[PDB]
Amino acid sequence: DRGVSTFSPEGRLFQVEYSLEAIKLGSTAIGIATKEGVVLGVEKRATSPLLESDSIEKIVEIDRHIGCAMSGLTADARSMIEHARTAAVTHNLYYDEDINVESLTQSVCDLALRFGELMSRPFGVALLIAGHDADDGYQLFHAEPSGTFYRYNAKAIGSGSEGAQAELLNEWHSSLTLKEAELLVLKILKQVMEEKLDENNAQLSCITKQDGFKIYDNEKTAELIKELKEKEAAE
Amino acid sequence: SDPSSINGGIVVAMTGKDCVAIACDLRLGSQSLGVSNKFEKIFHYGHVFLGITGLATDVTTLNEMFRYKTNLYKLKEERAIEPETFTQLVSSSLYERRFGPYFVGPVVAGINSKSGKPFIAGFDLIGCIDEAKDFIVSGTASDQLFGMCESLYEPNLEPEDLFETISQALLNAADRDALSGWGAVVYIIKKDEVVKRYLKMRQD
Amino acid sequence: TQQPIVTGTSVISMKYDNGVIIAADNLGSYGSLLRFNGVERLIPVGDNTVVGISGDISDMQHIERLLKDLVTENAYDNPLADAEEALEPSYIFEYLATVMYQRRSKMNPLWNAIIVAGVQSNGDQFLRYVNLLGVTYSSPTLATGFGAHMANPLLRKVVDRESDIPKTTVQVAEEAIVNAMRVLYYRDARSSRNFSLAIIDKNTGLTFKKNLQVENMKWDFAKDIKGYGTQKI
Amino acid sequence: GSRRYDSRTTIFSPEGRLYQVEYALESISHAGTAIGIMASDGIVLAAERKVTSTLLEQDTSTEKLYKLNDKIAVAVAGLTADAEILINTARIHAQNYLKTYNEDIPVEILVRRLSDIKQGYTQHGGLRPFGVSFIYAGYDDRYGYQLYTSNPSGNYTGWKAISVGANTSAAQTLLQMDYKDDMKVDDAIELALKTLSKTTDSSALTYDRLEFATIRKGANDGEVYQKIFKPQEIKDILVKTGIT
Amino acid sequence: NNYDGDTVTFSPTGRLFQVEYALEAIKQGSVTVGLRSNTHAVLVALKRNADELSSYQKKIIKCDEHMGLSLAGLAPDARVLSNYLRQQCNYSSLVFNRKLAVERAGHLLCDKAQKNTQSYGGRPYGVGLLIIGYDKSGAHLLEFQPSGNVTELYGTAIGARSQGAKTYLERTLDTFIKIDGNPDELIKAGVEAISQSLRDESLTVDNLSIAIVGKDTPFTIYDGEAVAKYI
Amino acid sequence: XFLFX
Amino acid sequence: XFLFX
Amino acid sequence: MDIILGIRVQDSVILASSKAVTRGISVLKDSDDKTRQLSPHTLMSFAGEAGDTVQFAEYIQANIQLYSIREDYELSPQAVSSFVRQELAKSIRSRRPYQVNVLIGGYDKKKNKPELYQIDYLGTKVELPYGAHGYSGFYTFSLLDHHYRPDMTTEEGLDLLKLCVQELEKRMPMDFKGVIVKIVDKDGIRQVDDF
Amino acid sequence: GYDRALSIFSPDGHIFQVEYALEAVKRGTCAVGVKGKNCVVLGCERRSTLKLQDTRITPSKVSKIDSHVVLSFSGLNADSRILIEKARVEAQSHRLTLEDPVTVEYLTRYVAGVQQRYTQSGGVRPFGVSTLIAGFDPRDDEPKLYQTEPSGIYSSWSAQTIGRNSKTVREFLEKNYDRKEPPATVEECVKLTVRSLLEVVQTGAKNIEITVVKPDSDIVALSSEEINQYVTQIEQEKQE
Amino acid sequence: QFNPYGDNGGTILGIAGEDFAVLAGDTRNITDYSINSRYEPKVFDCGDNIVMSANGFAADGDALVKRFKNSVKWYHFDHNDKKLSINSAARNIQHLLYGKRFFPYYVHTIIAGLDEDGKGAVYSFDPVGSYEREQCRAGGAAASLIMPFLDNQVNFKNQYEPGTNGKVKKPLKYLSVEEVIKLVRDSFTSATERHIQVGDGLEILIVTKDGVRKEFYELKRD
Amino acid sequence: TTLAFRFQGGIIVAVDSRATAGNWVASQTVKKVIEINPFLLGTMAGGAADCQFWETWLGSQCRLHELREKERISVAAASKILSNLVYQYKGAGLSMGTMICGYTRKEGPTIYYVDSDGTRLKGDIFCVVSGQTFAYGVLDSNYKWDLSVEDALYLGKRSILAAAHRDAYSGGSVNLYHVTEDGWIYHGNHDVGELFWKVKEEEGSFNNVIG
Repeated sequence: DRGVSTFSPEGRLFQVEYSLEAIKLGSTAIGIATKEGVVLGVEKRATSPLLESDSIEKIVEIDRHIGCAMSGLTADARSMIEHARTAAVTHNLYYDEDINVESLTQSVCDLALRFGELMSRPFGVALLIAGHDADDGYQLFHAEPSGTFYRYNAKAIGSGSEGAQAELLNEWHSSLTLKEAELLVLKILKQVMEEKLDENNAQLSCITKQDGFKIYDNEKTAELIKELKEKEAAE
Repeated sequence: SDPSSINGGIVVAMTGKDCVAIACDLRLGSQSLGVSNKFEKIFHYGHVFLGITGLATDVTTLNEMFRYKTNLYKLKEERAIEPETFTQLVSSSLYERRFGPYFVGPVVAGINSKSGKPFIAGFDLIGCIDEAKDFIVSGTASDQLFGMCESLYEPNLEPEDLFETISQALLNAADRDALSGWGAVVYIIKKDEVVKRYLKMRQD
Repeated sequence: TQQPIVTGTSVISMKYDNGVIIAADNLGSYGSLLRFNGVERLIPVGDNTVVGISGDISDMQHIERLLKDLVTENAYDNPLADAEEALEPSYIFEYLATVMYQRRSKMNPLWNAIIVAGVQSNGDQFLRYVNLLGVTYSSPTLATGFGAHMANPLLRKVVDRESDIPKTTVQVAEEAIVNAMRVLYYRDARSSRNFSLAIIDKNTGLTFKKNLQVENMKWDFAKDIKGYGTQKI
Repeated sequence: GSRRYDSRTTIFSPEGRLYQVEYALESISHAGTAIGIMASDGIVLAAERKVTSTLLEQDTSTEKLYKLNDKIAVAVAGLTADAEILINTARIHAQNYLKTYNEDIPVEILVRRLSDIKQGYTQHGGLRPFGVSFIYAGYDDRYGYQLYTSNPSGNYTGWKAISVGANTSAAQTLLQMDYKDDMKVDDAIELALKTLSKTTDSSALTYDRLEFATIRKGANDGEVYQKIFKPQEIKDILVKTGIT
Repeated sequence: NNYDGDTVTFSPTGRLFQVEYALEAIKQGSVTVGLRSNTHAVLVALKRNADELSSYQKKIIKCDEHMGLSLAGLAPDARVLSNYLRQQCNYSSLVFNRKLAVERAGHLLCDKAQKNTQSYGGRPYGVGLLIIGYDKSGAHLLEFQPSGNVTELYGTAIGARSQGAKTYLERTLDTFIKIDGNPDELIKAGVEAISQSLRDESLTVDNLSIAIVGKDTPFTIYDGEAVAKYI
Repeated sequence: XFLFX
Repeated sequence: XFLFX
Repeated sequence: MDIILGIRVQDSVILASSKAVTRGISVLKDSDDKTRQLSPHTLMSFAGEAGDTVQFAEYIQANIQLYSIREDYELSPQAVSSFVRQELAKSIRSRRPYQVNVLIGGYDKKKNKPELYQIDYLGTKVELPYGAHGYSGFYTFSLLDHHYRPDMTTEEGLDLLKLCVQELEKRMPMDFKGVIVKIVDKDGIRQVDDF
Repeated sequence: GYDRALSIFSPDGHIFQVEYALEAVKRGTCAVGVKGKNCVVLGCERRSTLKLQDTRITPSKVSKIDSHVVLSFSGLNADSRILIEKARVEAQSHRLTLEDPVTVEYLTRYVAGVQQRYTQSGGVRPFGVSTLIAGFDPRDDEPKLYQTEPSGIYSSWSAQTIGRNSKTVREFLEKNYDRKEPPATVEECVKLTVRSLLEVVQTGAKNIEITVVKPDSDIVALSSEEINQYVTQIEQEKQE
Repeated sequence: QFNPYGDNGGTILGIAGEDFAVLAGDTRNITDYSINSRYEPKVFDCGDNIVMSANGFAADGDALVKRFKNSVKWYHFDHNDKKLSINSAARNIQHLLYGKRFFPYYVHTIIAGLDEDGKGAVYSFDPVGSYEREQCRAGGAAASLIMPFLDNQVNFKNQYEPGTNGKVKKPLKYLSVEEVIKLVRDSFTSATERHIQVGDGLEILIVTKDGVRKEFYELKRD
Repeated sequence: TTLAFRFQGGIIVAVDSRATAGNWVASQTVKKVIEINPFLLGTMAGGAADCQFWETWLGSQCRLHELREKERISVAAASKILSNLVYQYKGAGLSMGTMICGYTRKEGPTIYYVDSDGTRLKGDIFCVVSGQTFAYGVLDSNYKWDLSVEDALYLGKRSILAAAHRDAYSGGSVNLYHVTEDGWIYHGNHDVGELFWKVKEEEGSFNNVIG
């Protein structure tokens, strides 16, 4: 056939570029960073109404100060999350402190290109890693299967990404409140989602210095959806 | 401390006219304490009889091991293993544990099914073969058994005579050993019949 | 873990104003037997370093080969091998110190005490000690075995502190070393009269002296000593 | 490098089939027919040797029926050499179980292990599967008399009567017609031979072209006997049932 | 064509296409400049953002107090090779109490890259590196290609539109080599060099990345308002 | 054990 | 060494 | 030292095990249960070196429970005892042998017979009407040799065991803080509270 | 060792070996899972192409992992045994270290983890198996039903079906299963499961297997006659 | 047989002030009754305002200090040049020491610096990595001579307010750097008199927000 | 001296603070209680390093359990992680005598004694005095189930004082903890020097002294 670690004539790794296509088919995930915290939102996208949606876990805790949202082949993410949690705890054991969000992201991205003929193929999933540390405050990172990561003020991944990113381009400013950011994630999710957005097919989460990483209750998210509908009807 | 005298026990084998006899005591102990009087030390794989003295865990382990090996032999060869061949298998098996040996004193007895020739053999724990014409002894009262056998034994004894000789050899040797006795079994082996007798003996 | 078989005794050394001196006798002992009388225990590395070795001679010959191999390896793809990227005394020492501590930590030591004497690029005097345990230390005067007990006291009367090094000439320093070697010949039952001495000067470079002998010895007073107390004849 | 020459023996087709397993089954369909019939009082194993010669020593020959222990036998359909590799593995597992638990291995446990080995060759290692289908005839004191089959996929199933190898479609139809639950060994012997006699690609069914075996409680009292029929004994049962 | 499937295959004209494809990844990478005098050695790197919400990908990595590089191509490959240099610099310090020579650092990178071009299953490195350092023979600048070829230069540039900066340095050679004991003026010459590789975009405060090492100057990276002085 | 000329 | 209630 | 006794009566097996865990001159507990349920009709009592005892018993328990789930069948006490013996017989020639002595009491549903097995840390196995491990074994053997009968009822078995414990308390120098008694019959495994 | 990458990405971002593994599941006999208020029922299809079968000894389609958790599957039978063995070992391993039996979610997460590992490990093909894992958590009365597939994704289902003609029986369950009021009793839950299979099976004879799991390790497999009574009652109500 | 351990003697002393910390050690290196060096530094600047000393077997002490110095370097590389806090350093050193649990480093480790609140900190380790934060700690041969003095003179132990007759303890107070240096000098002067392995010289490293500075005082050479 | 006992109000945990190297008093200020998590405490006796290192490591393993299972780890599970770890090192010379004390909804108030020998025991009361471990208090007379929390704190405090006085290798200060539903609470450090004289005067005990 051909090598798994082969370069294309354009100087790109075939298998990495192909995995990026798998991520485009994934359900939407959005992150927005503010001075009051970082918000993480996902489309659950249940395949059938008999599927108990609350069992769909696409937002995941890594440590008290680091959350994570995923998009693509979500099964591939389990070992990446496992490694991230081990890295976060192991660093706390060795240094009696919280691990920097950038260091944790860098650790996850070191797995990415460990494939050849190590694992048989790249990961088919992208991660939004949100957290806080004392040095660089509130941070949002995009971890790809290429092993590259970018820091973002705001970022969307999955099927509705390029539509969502164009919306985040206009809406984001440096003075955004946490409440404003929550509504903004819900607004853009509702725009790119196939089915109508409710508290059962979408999930919110945030990371604040005080309370750490929290996945929002369906009752809490429902109230923010109702608050959104009213403020859009207000003009 | 000495593995070969923790549990105690004895085996003796003898040849006669167109027959062999193998006999053992029934004691198993933790040194001074007697635990069981049903611990038979003679096993048979087809028409080949194996007696084992020494550490009881190894007696049981080797019985299970030789049953395993003789079963596979029979399936592949499509015939029962003979005494001469089994003797070589015991020796092979013991010497492969040369630097971590089974603490046992094995004794093989049986009649070659084709030639009809009576056969006995003894081994040390690392699998050296003693192939005597007359008799083989093993266990904590080996000195006593050597004494009894060397005086009592004469060649070409009839099956029913050989029985009395081997029985008196075991019984009187066991009564001069603290770690032997608590009953005894005697196998009289002819070409195509085998009689097994339990002996009355003092239980102290 | 082993025992030393063929062994070398004291290596002694000190700093002076412009460089360092090091010395060692030419004996390889086999217990109480003075077996080898032609053994060189000062091994020069380039023109700026001398390594003095006491203890097991088989282990010394191994270390000799490591240093020979170190010079070869340094030259590989190195246009400045005989200039700015030449082996420094400090580089040679740290390598040996690394090996000595690694070997002790595998419970298979190189059964030696080593003194690296030399002058650095900037003209600074280098003198540091390492032994089979990987223990290291520097001092204006250094000595192994019996040297530590008998040589150091004599050398420390010349250079007691750092401030005494500029005030110490090469003539005074060599005189002290040569006297110390005589004292060791008087009093060490594993020493020989024949020794080698090496001077590493920042101006005049490396001077290596072979087939030196202990001379100007005092024995005449022996004739006047009779018995162990009461004997008069 | 070496990737160029790799057949990739352990991949799915677009239809979700294992190429090598399917092709191995095609191989087995050309092998001599083997039949197992389970009765109330025993089991029959009948099997057809493939186009023999007059100069083949039959009395010392074995290609179809093999002994695994005193309680379990197998009929082979496929590569004889591949079968013997698996048979020796099964014989060892049986003795391992006996050594560990001091009890004869239950039939299913032995069957499952051999089937699990075959499965492995389809999921990892990049080696070709074993081109072998087994009929297991066995007795234990849990389920009594048992018939199983395993194929190169590593799938195994239990049977009252089954065929493997050539003309199984035809053989299975004839067995499904004449088999009843209250059937006895003597009747099952007659059914097995009558089935082979009709499905055979040969002109006539003779003693020199058959291997035959029974597992009977027809052993003096409460025990089980394996009988691998001799050439003269196969000739006698062919006259008795009235095929020659 | 038929001979680009893997790195173990020569073409009929004796070319290694997988290595040439790896070399292509560098040309796609953002521009970085390297230049030195006798006293100091400077790296200047144009950092590339994904979009306006995104950060500007870091280009310069510190390897020791006296050595570091700038990258163009696969960043993860630069991380693997820079980690290897950090270890080799570190081994030299611990074992020999010796700062690793820049020339020997080049030789080690070359030999590590080579092994990935002659063995089946592996792939070439997809990144080019500009290594600067100050050692016992003064200031040094190296250019690394993942073919294994390492070259010592007065100045150079790698990445997209690098030819513009490389031509400027080739003219300025006689001027910038003489900039001794003046770090600011050497950086100015580096910023003026990378400027010849810009189109549409210009040097902003979060766009520009500068690093310097010299006689009495440890390897330090300047980002943010620390480079506003040079815009 | 052992047998031992 | 070491410390040891 | 630890008391573990076993008596096989007509229709059941009774296991008495000391409740004291002592290390040197310290009493660590007075309510310890030195037993594991291997299967619904098989019980194992264990005495020996600290840690090894529980670790071995729980390891055996897990393996027998795995066999039960996989085959939807209960291994016979003879089969369980053979498995346990073989695990101990492996361990003696291992780097660090398990120093555990066990009694296996089981009811074989196929044969409708109770079975008692005594296995020492070497893998020495015997089937006995009555068994014991340690210092207690010698006194209890002599007493049980006199009194024991094969056709004894469960109640008769408990009275003889009660006599053994009483006499052991008087005669033994160490305080084993009483015993826990468990009965294994066709109905399963139950603990006798009154003792 | 054989290292070849069999599961790789294609230009359209698909892993064909994982997708072809799903095709193996599609071929497999139908399996259905329905959870009531205080029970879960696992229904399974037995293709009647195989008669002269010995139903005593033939491997059953529903496997106990522990005393409180069961696993049914659609796809390659041989592949299913390897997942069942690993799950049974992990169940005893959890009891040994945590001193507590596995939750249904934990056992599912483990099996799903194994399936995923076989999609990015060298020299191995994915499992041609989808599983329905059902049971009750220790000291819990809330019913649990999970599904896994070759990719390694898992999720919780009010009711679900897998295997051949699963599209049809899922259609049935989607209109016939009310979330606000699930099957209150065992009878109601078994009936709805048998009904769902009768959409696909053919004959209601020896072609339907039913296993009822209740809280506190209460698992029983219904017999031919017991199921035949459900089949009789369903069609007599249908004649109207 | 070959003994992999030795004793190089010497004594180290760590005192923590309110906004400063000191780590002091004698400069004498000995083997048996022989003096190896009169000036071999035992207290080191490790970067990030951390001073470290591993006292006991010199070879193990040198190796541990190297590994920690290396550990600080890789902290900067892997964590975007983050300053290593004294608590983080202390935890890292525990893992270094416990690594060789079954072939211990025969050293007494003390580290000094400022905590994250800018207050003076001293950490003390045993050979196998048991560590604890303290106001005062003396390590090495003369630890038994110095520690009781420090208990009395730094923590004001067994000292009561005159006229109370033991009813009210002397009030605890933060000592100035000038007062702390006097106690360090007096401790080492006293230890030198009565311990054969202590003398030659005293090197003190003082840690403040401004950085690490070094003071040296001569001790008796007998 | 470490003491952990169970009562109606929850678990009382009392330890001393002295570390010794032979007859040398190394420290009087040692934290012999480790706060694994807000609901889990670990006492420490034996090798200081062995206890500190492995009980800190236990806190990491307990944290990973919560992240993976999204539930608080049970005391039984946490105790067995430590007991299974030390058993791997058995015979290597680890010296460890610890009590893992916590409350969970599943189990209620639970104390598990974990030994370097691989012994793991569940009990209502555990005591480590000198080198001996007991399933009884140092006094044990005062121990009644229905006991006031502030009364129970005193018994624990008093029990450490009793041992601290008689035992040469026990002393420094008493550290007190109260474990309940919704976490443990620190009840301060009490210097034995000041405590002894106060307790003597108030209780009228230690008459054999004089002061």
